[PDB]
Amino acid sequence: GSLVPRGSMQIFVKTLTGKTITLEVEPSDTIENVKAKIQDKEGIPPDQQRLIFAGKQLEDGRTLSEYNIQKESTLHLVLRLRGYADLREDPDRQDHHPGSGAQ
Repeated sequence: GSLVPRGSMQIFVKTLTGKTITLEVEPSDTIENVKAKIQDKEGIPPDQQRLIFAGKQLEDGRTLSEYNIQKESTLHLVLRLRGYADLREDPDRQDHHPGSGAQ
């Protein structure tokens, strides 16, 4: 199916190699949507990919806006296990879409 055009802001995330990677996630989207973009950056599974906020890990159910994660929020990715036993390849990627809704 297609994707509906909704709000989307840019955030700052830090890696284990002291490298900051730029990511984009909707204000209503959840952590599940965030890692989705990370797959293109490093390409790691959810069991190994975990988001941290204010020292507290993040999980699904809630949205970025609920985690006080703004366009200037600092995210951290911590890995516990190892995977890299999968692949990822599909068109219609790397495309910027418009926004909508109120705040």
